[PDB]
Amino acid sequence: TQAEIKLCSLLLQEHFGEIVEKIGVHLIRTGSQPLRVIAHDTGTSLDQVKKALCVLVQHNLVSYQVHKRGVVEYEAQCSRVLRMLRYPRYIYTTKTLYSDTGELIVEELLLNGKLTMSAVVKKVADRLTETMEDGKTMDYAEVSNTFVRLADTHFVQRCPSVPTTENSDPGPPPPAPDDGIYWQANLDRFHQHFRDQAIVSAVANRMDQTSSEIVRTMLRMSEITTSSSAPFTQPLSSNEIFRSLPVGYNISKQVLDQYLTLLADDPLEINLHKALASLATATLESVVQERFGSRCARIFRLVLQKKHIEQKQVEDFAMIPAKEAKDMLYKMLSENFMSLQEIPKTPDHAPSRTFYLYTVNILSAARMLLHRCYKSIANLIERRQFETKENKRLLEKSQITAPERQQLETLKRNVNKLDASEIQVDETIFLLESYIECTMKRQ
Amino acid sequence: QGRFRGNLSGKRVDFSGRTVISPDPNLRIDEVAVPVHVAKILTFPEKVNKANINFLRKLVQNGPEVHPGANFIQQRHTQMKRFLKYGNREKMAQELKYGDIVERHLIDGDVVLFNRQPSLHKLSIMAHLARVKPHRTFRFNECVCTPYNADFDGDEMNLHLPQTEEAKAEALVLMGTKANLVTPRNGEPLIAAIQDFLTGAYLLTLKDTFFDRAKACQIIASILVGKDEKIK
Amino acid sequence: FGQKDSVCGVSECIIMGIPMNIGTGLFKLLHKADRDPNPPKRP
Amino acid sequence: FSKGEKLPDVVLKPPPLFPDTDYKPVPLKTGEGEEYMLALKQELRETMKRMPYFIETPEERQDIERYSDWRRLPREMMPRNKCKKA
Amino acid sequence: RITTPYMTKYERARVLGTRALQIAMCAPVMVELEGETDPLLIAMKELKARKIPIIIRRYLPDGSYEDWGVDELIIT
Amino acid sequence: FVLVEMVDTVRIPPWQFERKLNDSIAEELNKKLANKVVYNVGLCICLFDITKLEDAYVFPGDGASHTKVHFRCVVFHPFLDEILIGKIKGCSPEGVHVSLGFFDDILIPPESLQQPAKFDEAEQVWVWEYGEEIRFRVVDESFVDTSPYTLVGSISEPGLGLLSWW
Amino acid sequence: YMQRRLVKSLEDLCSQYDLTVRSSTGDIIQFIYGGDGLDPAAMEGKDEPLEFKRVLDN
Amino acid sequence: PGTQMNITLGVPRIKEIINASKAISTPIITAQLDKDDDADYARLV
Amino acid sequence: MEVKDANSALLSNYEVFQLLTDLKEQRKESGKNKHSSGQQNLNTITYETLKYISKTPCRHQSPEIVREFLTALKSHKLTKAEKLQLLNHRPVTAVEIQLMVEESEERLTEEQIEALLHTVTS
DNA sequence: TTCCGAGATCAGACGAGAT
DNA sequence: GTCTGATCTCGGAA
Ligand SMILES: [Mg+2]
Repeated sequence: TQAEIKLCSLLLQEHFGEIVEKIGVHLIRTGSQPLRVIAHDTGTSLDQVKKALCVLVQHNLVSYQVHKRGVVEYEAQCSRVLRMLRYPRYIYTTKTLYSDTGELIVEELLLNGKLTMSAVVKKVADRLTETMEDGKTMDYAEVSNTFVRLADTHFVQRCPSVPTTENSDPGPPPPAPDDGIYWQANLDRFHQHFRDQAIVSAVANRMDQTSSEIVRTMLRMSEITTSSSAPFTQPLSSNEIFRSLPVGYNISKQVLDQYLTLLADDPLEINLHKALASLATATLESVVQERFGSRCARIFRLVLQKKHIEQKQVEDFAMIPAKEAKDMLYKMLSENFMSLQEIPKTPDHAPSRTFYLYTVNILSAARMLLHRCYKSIANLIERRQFETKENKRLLEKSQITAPERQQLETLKRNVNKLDASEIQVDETIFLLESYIECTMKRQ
Repeated sequence: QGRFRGNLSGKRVDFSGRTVISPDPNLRIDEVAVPVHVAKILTFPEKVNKANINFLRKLVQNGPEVHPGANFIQQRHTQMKRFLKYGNREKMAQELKYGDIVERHLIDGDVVLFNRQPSLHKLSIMAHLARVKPHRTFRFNECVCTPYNADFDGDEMNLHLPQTEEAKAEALVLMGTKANLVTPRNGEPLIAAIQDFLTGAYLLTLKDTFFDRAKACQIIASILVGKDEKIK
Repeated sequence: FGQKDSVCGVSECIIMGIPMNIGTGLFKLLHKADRDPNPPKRP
Repeated sequence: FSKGEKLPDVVLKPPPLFPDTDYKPVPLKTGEGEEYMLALKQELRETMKRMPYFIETPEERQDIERYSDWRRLPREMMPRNKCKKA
Repeated sequence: RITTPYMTKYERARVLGTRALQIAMCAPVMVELEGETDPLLIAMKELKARKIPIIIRRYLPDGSYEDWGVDELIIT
Repeated sequence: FVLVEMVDTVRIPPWQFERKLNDSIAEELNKKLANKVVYNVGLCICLFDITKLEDAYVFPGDGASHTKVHFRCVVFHPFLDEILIGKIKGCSPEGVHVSLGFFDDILIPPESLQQPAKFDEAEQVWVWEYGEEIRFRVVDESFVDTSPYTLVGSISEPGLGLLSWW
Repeated sequence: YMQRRLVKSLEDLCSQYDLTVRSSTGDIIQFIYGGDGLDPAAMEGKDEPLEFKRVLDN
Repeated sequence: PGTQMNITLGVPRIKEIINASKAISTPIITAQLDKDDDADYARLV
Repeated sequence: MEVKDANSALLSNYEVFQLLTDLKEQRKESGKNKHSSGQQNLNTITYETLKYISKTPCRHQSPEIVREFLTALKSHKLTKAEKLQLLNHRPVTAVEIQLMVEESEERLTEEQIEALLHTVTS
């Protein structure tokens, strides 16, 4: 997963600094490594490594635990570092589900890492009042009201109890009264909630508008009683479905009951195992639609129908000519979508065999496209890394000839086209990574 | 045949010749007789160093046809070796300054080193001082033939000529015949009399022989040539 | 394996064309000319 | 000989292409925050500085940088709305 | 001070090795020589007169060293 | 001007074994580092002292003597706070050329900052009026090797007043 | 062949200056060479450097 | 010198030793006894 | 030829000039034509360099003055770079210290600047 | 119940140099 | 055309 590590080098470089990236990315490359061993292998002085790990434990990227030697081996979790890419999307759904106050709550909780209640409410009392009218001061009591209102739906969970090992020092991590207790954001709750938007958009854009809302109210009343490791949601009765409907609807119980047995019986199938398994194939199909036209996408859906029945029917079952079809198979083979010939049983003969049958394997085509999408955002940021250092002469002139200004508006058209496009490929990551996490046992 | 076992370790070597050997007891154990035609070809780059300036001037007038001579001159700064056959040698003799290289012929007193090609022990390569004799055979003293395991029944053995002055001393000191008289298996001497000399000196030291001052001064005065001519 | 070998012995110093350290290349030689770590000038 | 002409092509053009800047309307909201926090993450306390510049500078001299209403009321509530583990 | 005070045959070879090549590049000769034109024959005249401007740097194999002047050694 | 501590492996050829090393290294090191700008360092001039000279090896090839030499050499490197005194050895319409006296004619002042009577109009007009002083302002050196100048300066002239000469 | 296998393992040993015999990698094979540190070449008959009867009569 | 009942003694013995093979041809273990004065007792051993 | 220490400046113009004056007159004692086919760039830099330093009337400048001026300088609180400018520039008149001199802002006071003219003249 | 012993098959190599 | 250790498959047992 080298392209994954390419992003963690890119994500820390833009956010904090360079040595916090370097000591950071080395720890991703060599793992459970002590404090002196990290400073000797990266060639970094020990005073800067203590600072760089201090920022890294604050934003919860490096976790420390000692087992046997009495010497703490730091360890960085890889998949947390890529969640910085989703950071402005984590802001936005707290604006759709909470006000501007609580949206700023998850913001400075994502920004400054570990926060106590006594600090984060004091900070938003500065930012929200300075943008509101002076003399019309925003009262902080409503912040404490919406602060717990996030926590009752469990969007913010507290930090695990600190080990307080001798090697670890308490004074350095806090940045400089009451002590309180710290927390990060519960971004795992978001990955339910981002999946809640994913299934409700999967039904509404396929079945009907009224079908999706009963999926939403099913999932909105199954939030605390499940977790992300739940194979499917908690089972509900249809009578509390009629109780939990929104007030915008007026549908009679028996007609929605017909839609309830309609929605329960589909090819799609609430089976949370089958939901992410069906949404991932549409993400695959939207990539071949993006890349190889509707004709090759037509045979790409054909192998998702029959598992191992190929090349004696695919020239027939899509009616496209043998010349035009077989270049689409080998292009789906060479780009690892078509997977392979796992049926040949004649012994050691490419020429004489029982005829190789194509078969898509959904996860090998998944893990590649996730590795491809990790590679994709490397080419996005590095371009925005490229176009920045040249144009610095004219950013401060506003703070100017006609080609001088024209380079700026072609820059600002470019960066805003790049930065918007970092997020549109980001929604493909989570839609596929949640499918990856759903088929992974013992993790 | 590959590059490891035959091109990186066992690689072919310039300044090296090969003839048939024939005996010569009239040399010291440390000297090989080198033919003239070979000694005019194998050359030693002797740099000019205030002590061989008149000696190299004297031999560069001879050029590559008379034996104590030379056939290449580099100038002091990587000028191409000047094949000393076409031009004026005396104009190259007078213009010869310090520092530059003369590739003089294999002269007597130079250090060549033998090898008999099935090398089985340390003693198959040995250095030898080189005296330019008049023939095309490599002639050495027959005491040093059991280290080479070399009989004279049509056997050939190679003669390398070390070029740098550091590799000339490493031949003379380490690999000279006066140093390696003794094999490193036992400590026994390998260079000692073979065949006729043993049956010569047995028949001489046998109890029955008696020489008068006729034959006594004749046998004794055989031992007076070549570093031995100046002793009473 | 990422095998970093140093170049020692004789089967590698002959291949690389380094003077081998076995035998005459064990030690090294200095020169005995007139030298000393001298005093500097006052600045 | 059929391909022995030049590098295949400088680039290979795919007749079908990318759709658009997909999800056009709503990522105006996230897209400014992409640039908003990056304006504030770089200008934060949680960053490092190039002290290798200052050890590189032997030209240190004076007169250069190299040389040089929260309206709120008290309360205290500590909630265990969160997990009791780890 | 701990190694052998005898000049080995590998030290006599290289001292004669490089004092020959030094004197074949017009080095100053220390023995007021008597017509020897072979630079190697000058160097053995330098050794027997014990005038060679060379100090042998003897490496103990741990990495420590021990110097030895060629004046300060017992040749054979 | 500034001292620069440098370390070099100086090879004395074996026909100089009569002379003392610390002199005969110094004759080599002047031929190695004179009139040569070192990148990010400045214009070396000559040898100040040899602060530490360590032991003369002699390698298996050359037969020469290679002494690793620690030394100090004086170099030319303005400190971005120096008011120098040079001479105008040239006038270009984009900016004047000043030269320090027989030192280096490679200091090229851009001219935008003196009093609003500034132009060089190709008939060698120095300045439209109201030894020459100079303020060296930036360090700027470009490493030359690029395929199979180099300390140029930018030089200013603020409102000094220049009481003696305008 | 047996000459070749022998010398392709045994070539990189030399008696170092503190009388130890080490490999090329620094590892010690012998602490003194052969117990006494004596040349077999210079060694006298009976594996003894002197053979004292001969030297005393000499 | 390599160039120069049954037990192997030649070069195929020295080649057999240098290889240090696990199984050799003609391996022989000699053994001294406690009572080495009578053929009947060593018969019994 | 790696440079270990990039900087270490206290070489006042007199120091460098003096070193060059001893060097120029000392190199000619051993001046060589053997090395002409090799190196001659050294001669040019030293020769011309002497003249630019000579421009400053370090002719009649003395070694003791360096400490004597320095003893006065330490009281003023000017930085080491500033003092080197003060010795090397050798401001002839008040206007250079008054205006040309570095760190004029604040520290001028029209007090020690007047005193400096007496010290610089000395 | 698994694991280690003993049955098959597989490797790279088999001196210098010379015309 | 064998001589070779390595590395794979079978099988009987605490
Ligand atoms: Mg024969």
